[PDB]
Amino acid sequence: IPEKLAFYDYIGNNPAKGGLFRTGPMNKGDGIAQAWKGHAVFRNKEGEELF
Amino acid sequence: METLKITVYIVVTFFVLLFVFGFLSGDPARNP
Amino acid sequence: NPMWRQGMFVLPFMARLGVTGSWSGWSITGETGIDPGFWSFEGVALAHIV
Amino acid sequence: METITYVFIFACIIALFFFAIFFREPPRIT
Amino acid sequence: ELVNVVDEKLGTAYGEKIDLNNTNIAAFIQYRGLYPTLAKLIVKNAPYESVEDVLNIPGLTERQKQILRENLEHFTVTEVETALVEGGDRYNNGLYK
Amino acid sequence: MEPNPNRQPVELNRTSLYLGLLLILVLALLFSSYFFN
Amino acid sequence: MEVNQLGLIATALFVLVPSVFLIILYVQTESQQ
Amino acid sequence: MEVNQLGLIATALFVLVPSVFLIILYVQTESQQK
Amino acid sequence: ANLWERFCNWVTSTDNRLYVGWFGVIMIPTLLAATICFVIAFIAAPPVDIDGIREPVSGSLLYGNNIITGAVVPSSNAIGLHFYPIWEAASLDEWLYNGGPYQLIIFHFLLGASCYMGRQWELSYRLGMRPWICVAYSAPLASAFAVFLIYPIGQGSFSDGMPLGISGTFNFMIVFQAEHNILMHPFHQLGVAGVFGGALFCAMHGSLVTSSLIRETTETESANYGYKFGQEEETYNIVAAHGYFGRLIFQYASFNNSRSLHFFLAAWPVVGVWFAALGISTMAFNLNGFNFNHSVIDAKGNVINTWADIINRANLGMEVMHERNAHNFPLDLA
Amino acid sequence: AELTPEVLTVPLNSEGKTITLTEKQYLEGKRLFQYACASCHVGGITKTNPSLDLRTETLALATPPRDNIEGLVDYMKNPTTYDGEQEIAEVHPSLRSADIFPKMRNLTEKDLVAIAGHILVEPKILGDKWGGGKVYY
Amino acid sequence: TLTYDDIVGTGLANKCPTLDDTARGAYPIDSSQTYRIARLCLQPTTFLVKEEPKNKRQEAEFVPTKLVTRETTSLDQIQGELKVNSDGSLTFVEEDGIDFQPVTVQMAGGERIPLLFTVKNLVASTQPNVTSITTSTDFKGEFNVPSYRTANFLDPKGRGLASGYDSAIALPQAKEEELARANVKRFSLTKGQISLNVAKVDGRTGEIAGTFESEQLSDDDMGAHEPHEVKIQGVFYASIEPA
Ligand code: CLA
Ligand code: CLA
Ligand code: CLA
Ligand code: CLA
Ligand SMILES: CCCCCCCCCCCCCCCC(=O)OC[C@H](CO[C@@H]1O[C@H](CS(=O)(=O)O)[C@@H](O)[C@H](O)[C@H]1O)OC(=O)CCCCCCCCCCCCCCC
Ligand SMILES: CCCCCCCCCCCCCCCC(=O)OC[C@H](COP(=O)(O)OC[C@@H](O)CO)OC(=O)CCCCCCCCCCCCCCC
Ligand code: HEC
Ligand SMILES: CCCCCCCCCCCCO[C@@H]1O[C@H](CO)[C@@H](O[C@H]2O[C@H](CO)[C@@H](O)[C@H](O)[C@H]2O)[C@H](O)[C@H]1O
Ligand SMILES: CCCCCCCS[C@@H]1O[C@H](CO)[C@@H](O)[C@H](O)[C@H]1O
Ligand SMILES: CCCCCCCS[C@@H]1O[C@H](CO)[C@@H](O)[C@H](O)[C@H]1O
Ligand SMILES: CCCCCCCS[C@@H]1O[C@H](CO)[C@@H](O)[C@H](O)[C@H]1O
Ligand SMILES: O=C1C=C(Cl)C(=O)C(Cl)=C1
Ligand SMILES: O=C1C=C(Cl)C(=O)C(Cl)=C1
Ligand code: OEX
Ligand SMILES: [Ca+2]
Ligand SMILES: [Cl-]
Ligand SMILES: [Cl-]
Repeated sequence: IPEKLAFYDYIGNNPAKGGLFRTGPMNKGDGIAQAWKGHAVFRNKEGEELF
Repeated sequence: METLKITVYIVVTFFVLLFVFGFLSGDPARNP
Repeated sequence: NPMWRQGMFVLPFMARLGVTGSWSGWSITGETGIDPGFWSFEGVALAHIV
Repeated sequence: METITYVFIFACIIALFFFAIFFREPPRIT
Repeated sequence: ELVNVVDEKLGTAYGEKIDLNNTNIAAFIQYRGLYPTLAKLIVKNAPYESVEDVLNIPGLTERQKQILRENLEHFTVTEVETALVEGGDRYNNGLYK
Repeated sequence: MEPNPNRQPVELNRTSLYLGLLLILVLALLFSSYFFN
Repeated sequence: MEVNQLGLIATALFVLVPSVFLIILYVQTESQQ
Repeated sequence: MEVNQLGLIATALFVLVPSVFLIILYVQTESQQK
Repeated sequence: ANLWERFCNWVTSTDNRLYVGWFGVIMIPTLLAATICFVIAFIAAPPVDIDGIREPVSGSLLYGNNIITGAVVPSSNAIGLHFYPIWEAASLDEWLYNGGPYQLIIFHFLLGASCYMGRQWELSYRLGMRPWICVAYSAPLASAFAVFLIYPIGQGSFSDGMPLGISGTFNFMIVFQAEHNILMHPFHQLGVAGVFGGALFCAMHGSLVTSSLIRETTETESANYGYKFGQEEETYNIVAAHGYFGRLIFQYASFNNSRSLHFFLAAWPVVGVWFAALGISTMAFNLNGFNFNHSVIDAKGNVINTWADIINRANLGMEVMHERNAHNFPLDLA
Repeated sequence: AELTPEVLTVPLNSEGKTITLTEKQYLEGKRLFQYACASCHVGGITKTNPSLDLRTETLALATPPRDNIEGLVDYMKNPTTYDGEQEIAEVHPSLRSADIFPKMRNLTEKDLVAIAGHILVEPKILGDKWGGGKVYY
Repeated sequence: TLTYDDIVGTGLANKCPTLDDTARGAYPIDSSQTYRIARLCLQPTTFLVKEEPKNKRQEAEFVPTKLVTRETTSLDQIQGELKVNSDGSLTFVEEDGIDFQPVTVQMAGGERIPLLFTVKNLVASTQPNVTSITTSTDFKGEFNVPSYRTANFLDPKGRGLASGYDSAIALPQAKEEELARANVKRFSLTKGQISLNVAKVDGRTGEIAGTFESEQLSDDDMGAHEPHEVKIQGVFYASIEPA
């Protein structure tokens, strides 16, 4: 999966998440993105995948 | 760079000629 | 870290219509060592000032 | 912000030159 | 972790004697008969495992070996330090008067 | 240069000054918290 | 409090620029004959 | 560059306060009856 | 009429708000080129390897300078006196690294400023004036030639020309003192007498004329309203001014003749600044200030220091520190 | 302080014989040192080789010893490297090379002695300033 | 035949000698004679700098650069022993010469990369059984890359390794730990590698020429920042002589 595709699937790039007086670039909020950590898969003790 | 050089050479030559011909065009007689 | 993460407002309008390179050698698609000619981002800015 | 401040003040000075020369109060003989 | 290796070298015998592996060549002027002929040979044939190895420089005359023996008390050897021997600095270290 | 006949004097009376300063100062008192954030 | 540093200059110009505009207009009104 | 943050407001008021003082005096001079 | 005649009449017209003239045909493009390059460089130019040792010095505002530290940095010592136009560089990137803008600016400036001087002659001729205002201007102009052209020629490099910046000027002055003892040079001393004296006589003349304005105004209005532009009568009583000045010093110390007075006002600073320019232009060939280092010796031979020896100690501190990575051999011979 | 006979007494040879210079000799030596030597040795240093100076302790450790009149006079006739291994008249002014160093052509034995006495006396006056360079100016 | 006055200012002085397109011969090696390189010349034509990416999963690439220090880049007058090894390979052992050039190249966007382009102390060997040098002969070897500045170099605040201040004297009471990397100068010494591909051989004259690729680290500013990897490509010339 391209990092660029994964990065679009992230709410910090959603333009409906801002604030009227939270000024400047998006990088000023969550930071300057460096790398995809990879896809997180959660599981319980029974081994079922959870979402 | 070659084009810049030729351009500047043309520009400079133009103004220097204006200067030389200007002072030849009866400059002593251009006084009050 | 594309332009829209960086608070860039006029850069995308230059890019939208074909100005994608800098005189310093970069392009917004991540290329290096491009010759944009006069109509780089800097040339656009200078033309508007003049 | 400091570069903007320096260039702004400089630019205001050049504009003042333009008004001081071309929009001066004209000298009038009396 | 960050250490000035030249200041560190001053805490070894390099700070007390002529180090045959590191010291700039003008230091050999401090003693009779060493400069410039032996001084050149010493720097050219460095480094030395021990001071007495300086006696084994090929081509030394019998008198030269004798003079070196008289001055071993003024010599030392330490590990070669890159910062003191690069740049040709053993022949000219940028210090004059 | 011939005088422009379209020129007009401009006026602001003292009440308008007080009203304007009130508007400005109260807008500042209101918006300053959001500028400091 | 970690306030925005530009808040001070923003507030100062917000007050001063329109206030001086009104003062300029008021004073030149008073000085008219 | 780590400049003093008050440098900006200091410079801005330094320019604006005396400039506006002069502009007030000039404009009300022009508006006096001629 | 033909167009060459109409254009030539426009060029030499005494009715243009700013006089153009034939010197102006050269002055205007060269000063515009110099001015535009200077402003762009002062704001945005990258660091420049002034001393040719791959140690680039930052001059521009965007690369960390303020108004006081910023400069257009002189061209590289590796260039020396070689002509370095833009089209000599492989790229603008190379040109900027090596100090190209500096050469572009100073050569256009010096040409434009020399034409400024001719333009002053030209308009005075067209207006029917006497001609020598341009001679007064030759003093600052000569000084600019000294620090931007002559001194580099003598030393072999435009990297030793005066930098185009406030702190860079001070660097030039301090290195100059280390290498030439300019304070101890009589031509610089004449320079100081010129500008100290020029400032003194400026204040003096201003105060004496102002002291003797004829009363034409009331107590509230500015006294300047007492003079109308173009009036035939002189606006002050020079007999009263000199009756004051002759008693301040003694009777004969005064310039009673306004023409002699105003000639002196022109001549004193202009002559002093001529010598200042000649100081720089001759120290350019290393004929340096007086050297009295160890001049005073006691009966045994001990050196007895004077204030000259203290100056020498300060000069030494400048000398050993300047361009700290540039010298490999013991003598700084240029 | 004065330039006394004691100050003007300098070693003649390596065996400890001294010689007492006249004030005239010292002045002549200083003049001749300026005439023929100071362009490289001003103040006791050596501009073309700063590693070697004219300090008396440096001269004492040269080979053969140069910290005396005869040693210095021999040097001005036939100069050598500091270790005595090589004769350097071809690049150092000397009576032996006066054809190529013409300022040596008219030096008498007395002149060489006077120059030597200057080199030995000056550190007795100036101390560490002689051969110290600009640090000591 | 050219003289200095034919050449000065043309840029030719920064170019290595070349061999004709007819130079496709073979230089015989006699295993009982000793050999030397009388002259080795390396002329760089391309400087590439490896980009440093934020995520280490993507493989970094070498990008083009712009040379800003003019025609000052070539190594020349390099000489050294040319050994015949028992397996028939040849080993060049560099002894002396103009074997380094400081070079500054600029990346897109303006970042300047200084490096000490060098083959100091090169030892480079061919394949086994080189009975003659041909256009199939190659040299591979390693060399040393010492600090771009040497030990006396003083930074703009007067700090250095073998000279200079040992602290930031303009900040007399600041805490020292945060400034240690800038205050404490360190002398780098690293390895580079080079390949020489012989493309032309004049069998009669002992001259050869070809292309090279070398990799080495750039200036680390006496330990102040991490260096970059640089790849240098160009042409080379060498003359071989009986010694
Ligand atoms: C069409 C207008 C427009 C838009 C959409 C943008 C958009 C952007 N700007 Mg640009 N900019 C603009 C015009 C614009 N700009 C102009 C005209 C200037 C010169 C001042 C600038 C100078 C500028 C700078 C210097 C910077 C930006 C930056 C940005 C980015 C962040 C914006 C932000 O934080 O806003 C915050 C918005 C607000 C806090 C809203 C203000 C609402 C006001 C105060 C309300 C006033 C009410 C009024 C008094 C009521 C009167 C009532 C009365 C009638 C009674 C964003 C992409 C930033 C960036 O990231 O650059 C890379 C940045 O540093 N812009
Ligand atoms: C001389 C010609 C010229 C050219 C080639 C450019 C080019 C550019 N401009 Mg500049 N500009 C110019 C003059 C020019 N400008 C002038 C005179 C002004 C002052 C008004 C500006 C002010 C300006 C601003 C404020 C901005 C630019 C920007 C730009 C860039 C983006 C263009 C864009 O998106 O516009 C989009 C244009 C339109 C969407 C046109 C809308 C037209 C409406 C719909 C017309 C309706 C009227 C019509 C009569 C209806 C009937 C039509 C009929 C055919 C049926 C581009 C490099 C942008 C930029 O990147 O800045 C750095 C930007 O923000 N320009
Ligand atoms: C009055 C107009 C004028 C003048 C006199 C100059 C002069 C100069 N320019 Mg500038 N320039 C100008 C306008 C001018 N410029 C304009 C409008 C632009 C924007 C296009 C530029 C952009 C520009 C750039 C980008 C550069 C220059 C550079 C230069 C310098 C070298 C030029 C050269 O080598 O030509 C040489 C010309 C010739 C050899 C032929 C000239 C023909 C005459 C007849 C030759 C005989 C004249 C003789 C020597 C003296 C006659 C004097 C008279 C009294 C008789 C020189 C200082 C370069 C520079 O500054 O390098 C440091 C440089 O890089 N100029
Ligand atoms: C009280 C102490 C003192 C005083 C009074 C002086 C006085 C002077 N010094 Mg000295 N100096 C001093 C201490 C002092 N110095 C010390 C301590 C040092 C060692 C650190 C020096 C080392 C020193 C050096 C190295 C130099 C001086 C020079 C001078 C002269 C400088 C003024 C000048 O050049 O006018 C001349 C006028 C000009 C240079 C102006 C040229 C203007 C051009 C033609 C036009 C400019 C137009 C501009 C760009 C745009 C205008 C804007 C507008 C159009 C909008 C002046 C005589 C300088 C000198 O003699 O120059 C020849 C010089 O180079 N001094
Ligand atoms: C940056 C400045 C240059 C711009 C560069 C790009 C060129 C833009 C295109 C041309 C625009 C022209 C605008 C000029 C307006 C003007 O000045 O008019 C003033 C008058 C009015 O024109 C008069 O105009 C009359 C007709 S009318 O008024 O136009 O209708 C006419 O009859 C009369 O003869 C004529 O003199 O023109 C003149 O006085 C003669 C020309 C003077 C030119 C001076 C340039 C000086 C530069 C020197 C270097 C300074 C360095 C920087 C210092 C900060
Ligand atoms: C980026 C460039 C920025 C440029 C700077 C622009 C500066 C311009 C600022 C304009 C300010 C104008 C102010 C005019 C103020 C003013 O002049 O008012 C008085 C004015 C009276 O007008 P008249 O027609 O009587 O004319 C009299 C003349 O002397 C006026 O010029 O009425 C208006 O202007 C209509 C607007 C109503 C204004 C409402 C006042 C609000 C009451 C108080 C509200 C606060 C308290 C609320 C408590 C909850
Ligand atoms: C420059 C051209 C010189 C002039 C003129 C003179 N000397 Fe010199 N001197 C010079 C050099 C380069 C050296 C070192 C040579 C070497 O390789 O050893 C010297 C050395 C001396 C010495 C020996 C110093 C010592 O042993 O410590 C002496 C005594 C000396 N020089 C004396 C001397 C005299 C008397 C001169 C004028 C007559 C003179 N020198 C001229 C360079 C130059
Ligand atoms: C940083 C903030 C800056 C904000 C700047 C705001 C600037 C405002 C400029 C206002 C200009 C006022 O414009 C001014 O108007 C007055 C009338 O009103 C004119 O005055 C004119 O009319 C009056 C009244 O009939 C006559 O007495 C007078 O003789 C005549 O000249 C002035 O000639 C003009 O200078
Ligand atoms: C305001 C100064 C104008 C400077 C002009 C520089 C022209 S530069 C020129 O521009 C062309 C684009 O039109 C390119 O195709 C070309 O590669 C480039 O060399
Ligand atoms: C007001 C004068 C400003 C002049 C600036 C003109 C830049 S011109 C610009 O330069 C780039 C860098 O090499 C090139 O890539 C490009 O081809 C060229 O057009
Ligand atoms: C008309 C004014 C244009 C002035 C700017 C010209 C330089 S262009 C400038 O160069 C920098 C360093 O190379 C880059 O970091 C930057 O992205 C680029 O915009
Ligand atoms: O003697 C004088 C000197 C000066 Cl500086 C004057 O201004 C006057 Cl008015 C008379
Ligand atoms: O002695 C003088 C000193 C100076 Cl600065 C002068 O200008 C004149 Cl004119 C005579
Ligand atoms: O460049 Mn500027 O200053 Ca005239 O001396 Mn040499 O060179 Mn560098 O040192 Mn000192
Ligand atoms: Ca091959
Ligand atoms: Cl300096
Ligand atoms: Cl040097």
